[PDB]
Amino acid sequence: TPQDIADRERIFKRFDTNGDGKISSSELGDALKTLGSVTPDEVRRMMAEIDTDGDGFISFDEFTDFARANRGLVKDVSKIF
Amino acid sequence: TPQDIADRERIFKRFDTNGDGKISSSELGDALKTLGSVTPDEVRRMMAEIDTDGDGFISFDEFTDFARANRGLVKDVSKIF
Ligand SMILES: [Ca+2]
Ligand SMILES: [Ca+2]
Ligand SMILES: [Ca+2]
Ligand SMILES: [Ca+2]
Repeated sequence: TPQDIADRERIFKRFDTNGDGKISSSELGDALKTLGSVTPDEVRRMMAEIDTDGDGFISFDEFTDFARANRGLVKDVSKIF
Repeated sequence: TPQDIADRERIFKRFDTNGDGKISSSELGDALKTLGSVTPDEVRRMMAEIDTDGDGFISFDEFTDFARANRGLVKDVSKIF
């Protein structure tokens, strides 16, 4: 969980572009937006994190395993986006 | 419950643009790329989910509450950011 802190502290600091310790609406929107330009290497890295078996596809079971671990995925992503 | 699956399946099927029942690396990238056009309303609704106290900002505490519950998203996102 020191890794849990590090990654969390890391993402927060990157979203909080003005460094005032909090994320504004504009900051959140700016962060989300930088994915319209998600790099090829970055996509490959995320793919490897969810495609557990490394067969080159995310199966429904692999997606479910991810979703069960991140319940604030589907509720938020499914509904909003 | 039937709605919980119905929801998960709805996101999975939205990502699976060629309909082969699996999500490929290019499909994952396309899904991530839709965040480049996130709308003001969508941002507001994600703020509503994470900004619990309604002050219009996401505190590090508020972010932490979200991240504890979505550890995998956060690990993974943390490499793009
Ligand atoms: Ca800020
Ligand atoms: Ca797989
Ligand atoms: Ca597919
Ligand atoms: Ca707040």
